[PDB]
Amino acid sequence: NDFYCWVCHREGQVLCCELCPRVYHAKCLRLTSEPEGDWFCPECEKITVAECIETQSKAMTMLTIEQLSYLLKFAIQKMKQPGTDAFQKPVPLEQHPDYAEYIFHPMDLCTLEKNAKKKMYGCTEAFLADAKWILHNCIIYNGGNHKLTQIAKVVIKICEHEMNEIEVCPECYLAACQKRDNWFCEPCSNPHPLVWAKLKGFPFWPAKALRDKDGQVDARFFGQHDRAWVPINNCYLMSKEIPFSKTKSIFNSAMQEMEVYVENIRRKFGVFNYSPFRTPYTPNSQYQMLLDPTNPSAGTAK
Amino acid sequence: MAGVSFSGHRLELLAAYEEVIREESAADWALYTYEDGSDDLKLAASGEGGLQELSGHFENQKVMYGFCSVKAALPKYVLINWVGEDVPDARKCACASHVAKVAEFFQGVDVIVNASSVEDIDAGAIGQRL
Ligand SMILES: [Zn+2]
Ligand SMILES: [Zn+2]
Ligand SMILES: [Zn+2]
Repeated sequence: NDFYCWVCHREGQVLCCELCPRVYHAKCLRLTSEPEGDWFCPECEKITVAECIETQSKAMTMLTIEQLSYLLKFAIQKMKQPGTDAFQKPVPLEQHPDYAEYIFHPMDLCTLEKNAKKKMYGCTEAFLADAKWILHNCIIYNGGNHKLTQIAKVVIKICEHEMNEIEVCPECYLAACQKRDNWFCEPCSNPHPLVWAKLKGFPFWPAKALRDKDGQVDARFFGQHDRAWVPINNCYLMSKEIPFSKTKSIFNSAMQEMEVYVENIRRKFGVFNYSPFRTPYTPNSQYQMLLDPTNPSAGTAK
Repeated sequence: MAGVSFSGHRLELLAAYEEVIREESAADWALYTYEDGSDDLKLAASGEGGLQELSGHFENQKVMYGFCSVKAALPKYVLINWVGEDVPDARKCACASHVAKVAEFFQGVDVIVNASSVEDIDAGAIGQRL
């Protein structure tokens, strides 16, 4: 087991996880009572939940461990930004002979890579938790205000970001990693409804509704291809007439790209139903995939 | 971290870029940078005079992105990935992961050129690259 706390990276009396090497201060878990018997730490428990078939994420249901490993390889590549040389290969004892005296569990991006390849991450949380060893160990051996520690903070933040992308949509993620011909125009297996998204001070814009949380929808914009939250309450299902009216040229480009997407959805699933003017987007909307918009009881495309 | 953001100021960013793409508009460069203490991109400046003029607006304390149109036939598009010599290494590292997303935002980038002094911005060398 590790001697330094997983949260504050300092020593002192700690609780020792029974599955993994990590250790925690009670104060740092904000414990309110003492654990009774064998103790599993928050990282182990999070992973246990995320990898249980009855409670896995929507991204994990649709991925096998091998597919997810491929996505993880892409994420490792995004973590090796220029400037990250100190973390790409295990620290040599020739450069730091005392290293093993402080770091109970070494970790580097190359090891992350090989482990991902050996298909030993069952979920994105497993992966980010393993990645954080790099930062933890950096803080222990170089100190929290070190320059290298600043870099390790960047790579753990890129890691968080990519894990989140994979979890929002694996298929989106893979298509954006490969960047094939018109990659943005490929429908996903559960196709995101197309909407007019609206940001302050910007016209209505064609977008993929990727998800809803607390009155917002996470729109991935045609043309520009970034993602941003927009209020549910001024969001409308894609239509032939625009909700209002600017910056014409790039808009026409985005429209063309959306129309290619519509054609692809029609070939993949057989339908795409445009909405009447200013039809408010609802969460988990299905109108666009209805076999007969007149008659919802017929169901949607499989 | 969400990373580079194009939400706040979106209209200004795309208005400058659209000016650069338009053949009729005189402007052939736009210059973007981050807002202080934030990952949201903002328009810093824009104008005519191509690479020669644009190299005059780069700041040594900032990460900036230069989108310049370069022409006798159809124009090609250069994105200058500027990192000032006085930008901290950690922020160079974080911003490095934004470049691709910026190129994706300003559709049609033909070449990306990394730069930290004006001397990295040679109109000839860039031209031969295209
Ligand atoms: Zn602690
Ligand atoms: Zn554990
Ligand atoms: Zn998707």
